[PDB]
Amino acid sequence: DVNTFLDVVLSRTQRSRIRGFYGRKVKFTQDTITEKSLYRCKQLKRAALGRMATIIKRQHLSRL
Repeated sequence: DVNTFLDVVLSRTQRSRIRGFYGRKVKFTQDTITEKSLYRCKQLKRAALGRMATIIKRQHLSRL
């Protein structure tokens, strides 16, 4: 499912400089999903995840 794929993408992603890394990690998570201050950086990364989650929410060949 789409939610399962997003969870798999999140699992795949899990498997100054820190602020840039957090944005890169969010971008890397978004790239994998698309292909298929620390608190401020985490909030920006969470916002990217939230935007991806909204996009994520938005048989015949086998039986032939």
